[PDB]
Amino acid sequence: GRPCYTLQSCFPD
Repeated sequence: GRPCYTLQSCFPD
């Protein structure tokens, strides 16, 4: 649902 941006390239949720 919400944007997930991290160092390991988080997935969307």
